[PDB]
Amino acid sequence: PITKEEKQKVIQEFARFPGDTGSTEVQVALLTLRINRLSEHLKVHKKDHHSHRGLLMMVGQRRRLLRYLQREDPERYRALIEKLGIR
Amino acid sequence: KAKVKATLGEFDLRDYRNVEVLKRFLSETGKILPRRRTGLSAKEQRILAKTIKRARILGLLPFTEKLVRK
Amino acid sequence: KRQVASGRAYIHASYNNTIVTITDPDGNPITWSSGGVIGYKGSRKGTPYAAQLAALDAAKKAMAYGMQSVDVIVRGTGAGREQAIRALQASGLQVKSIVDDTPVPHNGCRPKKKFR
Amino acid sequence: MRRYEVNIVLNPNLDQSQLALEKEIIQRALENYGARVEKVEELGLRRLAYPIAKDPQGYFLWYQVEMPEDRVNDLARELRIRDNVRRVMVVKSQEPFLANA
RNA sequence: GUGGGAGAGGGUGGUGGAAUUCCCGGAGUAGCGGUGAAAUGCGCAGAUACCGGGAGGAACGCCGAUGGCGAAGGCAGCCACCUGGUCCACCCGUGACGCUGAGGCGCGAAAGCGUGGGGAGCAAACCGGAUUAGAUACCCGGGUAGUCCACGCCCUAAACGAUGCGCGCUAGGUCUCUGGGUCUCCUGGGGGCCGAAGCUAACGCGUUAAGCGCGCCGCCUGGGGAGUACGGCCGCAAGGC
Ligand SMILES: [Mg+2]
Ligand SMILES: [Mg+2]
Ligand SMILES: [Mg+2]
Ligand SMILES: [Mg+2]
Ligand SMILES: [Mg+2]
Ligand SMILES: [Mg+2]
Ligand SMILES: [Mg+2]
Ligand SMILES: [Mg+2]
Ligand SMILES: [Mg+2]
Ligand SMILES: [Mg+2]
Ligand SMILES: [Mg+2]
Ligand SMILES: [Mg+2]
Ligand SMILES: [Mg+2]
Ligand SMILES: [Mg+2]
Ligand SMILES: [Mg+2]
Ligand SMILES: [Mg+2]
Ligand SMILES: [Mg+2]
Ligand SMILES: [Mg+2]
Ligand SMILES: [Mg+2]
Ligand SMILES: [Mg+2]
Ligand SMILES: [Mg+2]
Ligand SMILES: [Mg+2]
Ligand SMILES: [Mg+2]
Ligand SMILES: [Mg+2]
Ligand SMILES: [Mg+2]
Ligand SMILES: [Mg+2]
Ligand SMILES: [Mg+2]
Ligand SMILES: [Mg+2]
Ligand SMILES: [Mg+2]
Ligand SMILES: [Mg+2]
Ligand SMILES: [Mg+2]
Ligand SMILES: [Mg+2]
Ligand SMILES: [Mg+2]
Ligand SMILES: [Mg+2]
Ligand SMILES: [Mg+2]
Ligand SMILES: [Mg+2]
Repeated sequence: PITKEEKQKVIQEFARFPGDTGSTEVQVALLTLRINRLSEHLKVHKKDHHSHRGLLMMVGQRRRLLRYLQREDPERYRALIEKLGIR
Repeated sequence: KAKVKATLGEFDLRDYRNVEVLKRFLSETGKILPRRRTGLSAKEQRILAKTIKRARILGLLPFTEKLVRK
Repeated sequence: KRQVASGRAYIHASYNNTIVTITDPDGNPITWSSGGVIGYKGSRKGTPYAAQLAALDAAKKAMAYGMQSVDVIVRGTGAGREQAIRALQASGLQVKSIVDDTPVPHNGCRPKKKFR
Repeated sequence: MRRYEVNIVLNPNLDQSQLALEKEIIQRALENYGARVEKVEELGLRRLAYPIAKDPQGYFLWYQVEMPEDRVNDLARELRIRDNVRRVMVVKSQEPFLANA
């Protein structure tokens, strides 16, 4: 799945500053990572519906955080979206 | 009557290969003993059941037995 | 014409009948009896007295074959499931051991509407 | 690569040529699928609780290994294809939960 | 975020034993089965019972609980892989990013439909045997669809805690599941049972509120007519809204 190696790689990649863990950018990054993992898990296993509900909730949370970022600072929002390739 | 854990050492509940101690937790038949006679907690019993099934599939513990004197 | 001198005895008891099969130490049968082998025809076959008479008749046929030492296997439940073993004990056959080997599934097949 | 425990129960009546052959075939299967062998315990002749393949006994093997995950099932299949191997149970390694501590 | 944890949560593939049925063989006679009694039925072409071997399908005994998981439907052999939800400790990061939610979209037991597989046991319809004033039923013997799998529909239910979601406040006692702790105990988070205040028409509810408050959604306005008619939408149809 997602081990601490890949997780820490992404976190240190998307940190606003050294030591930051829960920035909106990092939250959306880890969210999108698990999103892509699940959506590739749902390319196969079309009959896995509960994991699909989990994917729905993850999409919802990522979209809420992106809406918040767009409301607060649009430029960092554009940077994040272009960096992750969403929307 | 004595419960199994009361007369036993500091043994591994996750070792499916030790038939000597896993045999203590089976009944006269191949049935797994309830918690009344094993003296185990819920978690301990839940682990013991899976280890017993593992040992059964490896031909170490009997799936079922025959009752005597009936 | 066999002179077996030792063997097993299987008691299959139900709520409609009880039957006894006397066999040799490696599984092949020698004689047998039931509530219908003896006079009883209907539900009378399921009574403990019919089980006693069936066990005794099978035991005497085993005597004709020359049976002395007998191991007992029991499968099923019904009236006279025990009376068969009591008569088999007092029949003149030295009972080696009694065993209940009633086959019970691990929840494999769906029963009839009567059994649910 | 995760840690696994491979239990192998095979025919007991083998002599030394056959037994060494089957064991080296298991070794080649472990090599071909990337199974680093951490330790090995060979119990051998043991009295089974129920007959397996018409035989009341069996020969036992236990390998603690570290190998990639997505190859474990294919390795298990290739280990099962052998005729003399009657039982294959690959188990993910775990810590010794104790009782009556 | 970090670090731990429990679990029939879901999907995929593999795999184990018990039992039923069937087939091969051995040995073995005269019945078995079934019921309140019986009869149909099966058996001399050798049944039932017993032993060994083989095939196939379906379901997972003991563990098992008054237990656990899930949003609900619902989810129990074992193994591996893929994956969801959740809880606790640390007090680390962001800094109101929240709650609810018409519509929409997705899920949705069983039965039912379509195409193709599969088929042991069970079994609507049906075929017989009984019972009875009659038996179109209950009881017995057979037996098809179906039950099972793949894919696509169907969107119903006592889909029940007959109790929408979220948050805060308001005695405790007792049993329990799972974490943490300086571990007669305390502290979280779930599952029950008594019971303060209070509520209720009463039964009863009572920190798992049916109490005290707030936000938002759904629904109700006498019974029959009737979940019927017409209209629309959806559906292959049954039919549903
Ligand atoms: Mg009868
Ligand atoms: Mg093999
Ligand atoms: Mg599960
Ligand atoms: Mg599963
Ligand atoms: Mg035959
Ligand atoms: Mg005939
Ligand atoms: Mg006839
Ligand atoms: Mg005929
Ligand atoms: Mg077939
Ligand atoms: Mg139970
Ligand atoms: Mg998980
Ligand atoms: Mg802080
Ligand atoms: Mg700050
Ligand atoms: Mg919501
Ligand atoms: Mg809606
Ligand atoms: Mg449905
Ligand atoms: Mg269905
Ligand atoms: Mg169909
Ligand atoms: Mg039937
Ligand atoms: Mg009639
Ligand atoms: Mg019928
Ligand atoms: Mg309300
Ligand atoms: Mg503790
Ligand atoms: Mg729950
Ligand atoms: Mg509590
Ligand atoms: Mg309580
Ligand atoms: Mg009062
Ligand atoms: Mg109460
Ligand atoms: Mg409340
Ligand atoms: Mg009220
Ligand atoms: Mg209405
Ligand atoms: Mg009116
Ligand atoms: Mg209707
Ligand atoms: Mg219409
Ligand atoms: Mg139309
Ligand atoms: Mg209707």
